[PDB]
Amino acid sequence: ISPLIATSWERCNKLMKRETWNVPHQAQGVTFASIYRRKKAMLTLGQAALEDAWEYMAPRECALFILDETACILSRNGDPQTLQQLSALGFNDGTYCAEGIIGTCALSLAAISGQAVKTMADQHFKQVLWNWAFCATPLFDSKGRLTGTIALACPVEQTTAADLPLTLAIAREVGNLLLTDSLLAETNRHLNQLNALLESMDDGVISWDEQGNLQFINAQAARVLRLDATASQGRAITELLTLPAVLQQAIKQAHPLKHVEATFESQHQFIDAVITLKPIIETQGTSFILLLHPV
Amino acid sequence: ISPLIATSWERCNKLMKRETWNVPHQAQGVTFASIYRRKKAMLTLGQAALEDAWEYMAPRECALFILDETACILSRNGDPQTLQQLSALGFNDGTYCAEGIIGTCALSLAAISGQAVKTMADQHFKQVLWNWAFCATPLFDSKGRLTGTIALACPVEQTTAADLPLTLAIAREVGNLLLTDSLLAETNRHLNQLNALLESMDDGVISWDEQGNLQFINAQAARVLRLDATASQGRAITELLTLPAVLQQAIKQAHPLKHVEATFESQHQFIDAVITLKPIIETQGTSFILLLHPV
Amino acid sequence: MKKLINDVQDVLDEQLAGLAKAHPSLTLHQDPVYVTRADAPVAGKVALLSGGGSGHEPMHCGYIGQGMLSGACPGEIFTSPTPDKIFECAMQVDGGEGVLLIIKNYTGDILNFETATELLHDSGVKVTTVVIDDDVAVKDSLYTAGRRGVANTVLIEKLVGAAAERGDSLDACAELGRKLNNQGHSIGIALGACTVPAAGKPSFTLADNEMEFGVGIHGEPGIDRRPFSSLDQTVDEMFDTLLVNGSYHRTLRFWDYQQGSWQEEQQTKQPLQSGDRVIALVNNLGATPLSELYGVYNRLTTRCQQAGLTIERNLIGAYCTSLDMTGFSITLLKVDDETLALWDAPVHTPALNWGK
Amino acid sequence: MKKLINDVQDVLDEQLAGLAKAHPSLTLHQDPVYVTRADAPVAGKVALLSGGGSGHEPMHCGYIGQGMLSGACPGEIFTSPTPDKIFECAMQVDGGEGVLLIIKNYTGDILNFETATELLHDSGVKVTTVVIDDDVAVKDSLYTAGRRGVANTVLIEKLVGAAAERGDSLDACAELGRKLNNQGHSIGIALGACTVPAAGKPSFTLADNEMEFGVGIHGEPGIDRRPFSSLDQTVDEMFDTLLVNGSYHRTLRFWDYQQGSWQEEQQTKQPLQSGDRVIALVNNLGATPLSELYGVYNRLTTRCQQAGLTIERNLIGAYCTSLDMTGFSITLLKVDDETLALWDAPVHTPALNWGK
Repeated sequence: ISPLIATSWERCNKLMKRETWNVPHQAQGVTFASIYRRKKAMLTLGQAALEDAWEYMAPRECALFILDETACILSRNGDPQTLQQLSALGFNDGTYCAEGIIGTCALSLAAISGQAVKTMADQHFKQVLWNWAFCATPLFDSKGRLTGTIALACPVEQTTAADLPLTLAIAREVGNLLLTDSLLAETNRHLNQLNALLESMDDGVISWDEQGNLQFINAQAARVLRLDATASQGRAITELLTLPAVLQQAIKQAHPLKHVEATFESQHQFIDAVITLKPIIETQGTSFILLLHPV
Repeated sequence: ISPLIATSWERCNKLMKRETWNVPHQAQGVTFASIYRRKKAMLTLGQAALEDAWEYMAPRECALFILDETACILSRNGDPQTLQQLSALGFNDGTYCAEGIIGTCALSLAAISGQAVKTMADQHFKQVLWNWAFCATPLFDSKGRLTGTIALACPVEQTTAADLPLTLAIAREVGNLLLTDSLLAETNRHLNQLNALLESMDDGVISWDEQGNLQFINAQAARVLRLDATASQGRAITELLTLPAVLQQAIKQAHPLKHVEATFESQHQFIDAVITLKPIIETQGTSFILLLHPV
Repeated sequence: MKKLINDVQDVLDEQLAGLAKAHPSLTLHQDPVYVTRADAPVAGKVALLSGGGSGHEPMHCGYIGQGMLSGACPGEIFTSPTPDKIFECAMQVDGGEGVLLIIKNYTGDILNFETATELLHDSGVKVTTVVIDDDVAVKDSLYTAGRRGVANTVLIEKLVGAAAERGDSLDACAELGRKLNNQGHSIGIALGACTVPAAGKPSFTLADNEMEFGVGIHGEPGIDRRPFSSLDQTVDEMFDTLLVNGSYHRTLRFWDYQQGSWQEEQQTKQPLQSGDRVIALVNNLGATPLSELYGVYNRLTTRCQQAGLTIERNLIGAYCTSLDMTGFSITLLKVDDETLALWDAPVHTPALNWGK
Repeated sequence: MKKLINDVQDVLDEQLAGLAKAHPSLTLHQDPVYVTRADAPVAGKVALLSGGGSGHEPMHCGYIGQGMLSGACPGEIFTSPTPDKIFECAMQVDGGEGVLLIIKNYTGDILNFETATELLHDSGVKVTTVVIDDDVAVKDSLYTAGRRGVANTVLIEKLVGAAAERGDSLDACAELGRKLNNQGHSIGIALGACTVPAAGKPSFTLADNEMEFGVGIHGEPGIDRRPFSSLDQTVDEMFDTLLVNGSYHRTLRFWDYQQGSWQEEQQTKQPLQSGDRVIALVNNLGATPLSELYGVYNRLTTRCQQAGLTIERNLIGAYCTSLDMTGFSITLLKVDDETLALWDAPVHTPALNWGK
């Protein structure tokens, strides 16, 4: 009698009966491959979440589902025997749990109404489902497109008031992790691009902190100053290699230097190069760029 | 009496009776402002998590807390009347709930043990707490120091299988959002450094991707080729200016160009520059840098 | 009950087997069920694909053939097909030149076809979508956000089918069907409800000489119920609603296959006015005597004439039905000359069959 | 009382006015009413002409056009036309190669058409008749002496229509039609009656899950009423009836235009038997969803194969209806290669449209 369920019933009433039940349609293995692959990001987040929830909830009778936007079961875990009692009703990997298929149910009703929804007992349109409680919360993507559901099912006598919020808190973690995970992915792709740029210079380029620690060095300056790219990062410059008079002064004087001839000592070998040095004035102090031009 | 509780009891047994109850110490108003504000990162995420947890759980007798690493209660919500019950024993904003204060309790043990914990009934050292059940999950830090705890308290006869995993599913969201939230902040700082680097080159530099769309333009490419920095971004290269025929053949055939003299036409004006072009072969296709050398 | 069926769960299978036997130029696939041209993939042209619930026949199954649909996906009676069927069907009909999905504006269909679109894309099938929302009667119905997609889907399937056949690229097909969907206007009435065989009870019930005005094809409530007065009163007020509710602004969603994303697109409908040339479809919703449709048609031409609309072509008959519902829809589609040339172009399907 | 009609005595003049507006390839004559090809008299060919009561649309009006009828005469609903109409129409269509009248076996039709024939003869018009008695269900019904003329009239009008088109002479056309008439077998059933507008009340009433078995197209009583069980076993008994009541000896009379008199001619039908080749027509009686027809067709092809008959062509739809009746008919017509060749010939009528 919730205003939700009421509507759901008006949708179901026209086109199905309450006492009939047929095995709900299942996407056949091969094309289930493409359905599952399409969600690797969501599923690898959602599974971790569900293995943990299960881990601190076992023993108990219930199952945990991750569905996609179409109400298709992507993966199931939880109590072995409960997954099997539901499996005995046709709830399997790749089963579609849409409203048109199995009637009114949180598995489909949450996505429809756009928020966490719990259905139990004879709220469900089909009678087969009457000794079950279902909790499900939908999750959205970067754009705001419904992109899956987390659901929890258990024998109706056993639902607890924490069951709904449990699915919502998990939907929150997976949804919220996708969005910020993909914002990382982007701002990381941006780094690789901006690096590949500096990796592609003509000049050798090295930069360091106001404190004196190497920040950036490219393959090219790595060869020229015979430093190891990785092992160099964050390490103090003067401990990395001994600098020529002119540079000492120009670091100190915060002065610029244009195409100056300069001699560096790396780990006992001396390297002659022609350099350009530029102060990068900031609030926290001055950084520097040194460019090693290839004669 | 699992080893965990058993150990905690050996700590309390030495210094504390099972029947006496002191209202635990609470931080003064002025200084609790600084305790709270120090946690703004954690709290703005958590309070959101919990508002939701609560809305979809109401009505139920329980309280949810966020505490910090010293077990200080930072904010609380949930059932008005349960809050008041706990408040009368002295669980308030600013109240410290450490083990040495209120005895064995999940509010402290979770953190001590490093994982989600639930204590109920007479597992608690102090009898006052015998008609409560407490679930708590510790949550950790970018570099991995304890950073806080999410807790759920309710009358002992009403705990559910889902209560512990609910606090875990919340600590997970808040923890993971903090973790990647600061991964993001650091790869964003790196992004700026690398920028500030390209920005203070000697040449102007430009890049586009495999689709042919501007990705980076710097202050000196922008002056020289007479482009507005921001509005040029993302936009297709051959619409942005007329590429000399040399460039087009070298992007079509993906060849490099050392110090080539070529004419650019930007918006009705002809510009001469000497250019280097380098392919950046990647797995989705070839991007390119263009450098513009000053004469 | 007056259902010519056997077991209630077999009705769809029986009827699909019947269709395949009757028309050997079509292929019935199983596990899952879909229907395509016997000769697909037809390498070279844009594959044209549609579907939705069964119960509307000949739509969409009767419209598979040269110069129209390449294949269809029927689902259950009045129920969207699930994306796996849409997926595999579009993979069966891929022409190498793109696949155009035609989607009637219903919650289920939209969601299901949209997902099937994303599935195909990930499999690297160039694909885009056209959405039909002609039913001028109700904004947000029982199964619809926005306007409902009804009988104008059949004209659009034919016109776009002809462009596909001719040789036009995926883009111009989609742009065409998309223009068309802003020029077609439709409204239906029912005097008797349809019964879906699985529910066993009529899907609504009207009192004596009362009609559901602006009904939809899954037996969704109309604008209201109102006393049925005469065929003339009915065609008049159906026709006045096509003008009054003609003008309409909404957001439709198409798949931009280049960007790999759903591009939203605000667009407006112009109400038919003096000087417009139209195609008119007087459509039996299921159980109206053909005789009567001509009576409707007769009144429709008087109203078009007096409003200054010039009917250039027509279809009269059972083209987009709702099981056994007693009523009819009127579709008017605004046309120019290129459109009529596409209309007259050949078509060879079990339900529309003309031209060399 | 759910009819889309206006004034109850105007029903027909609106419907026909609509038909004329829908199809400029047709001419509606006023005072009296009949319909002709917009281009008659088509000089050089046997003009082919038929008619009966209205209420069977598209039969006969929907079959006027190239390769079928030249013109048709509708009467009131379920009433035969009058001689003055038949006469006047048959003279509008006369090409110079004589005129062939196709008549369904019903008292009123037989009587009126006969008298029109004589009328025409006396006006110096070569003219002859084919009589259709396919309905195998009852002998001597309410409006018929012997076997009623139902759906097979459509096939015969098509095959004969196509012979006339080619160049075949009046006798050649006539004997084709007579030959075909001893090869067609029809039966229909009803789950709910039609209602004629003027009457106001259903033309019979069935209790629950009861069917009129062997119904006729004016809502005549059939063999009996019997519990409708399932579509399968309905098609089954229908099919067995077609075989059992296939053998049939009787007297039909045609117009010997040479001697100027009615030639009595006794003639026999052969049951359809193992090895035969048929066109099958699964025909909606008015208000049966097309979808269920394909279910009926599905079972038919199973029964046909089981009894060694080969379905070479089919039609599935509303071809010969009974106003709003819920029921269908099955016709089977034995063919050979000459016959199929005539079937595949062009036809361009509003209700049948295939070929170049």
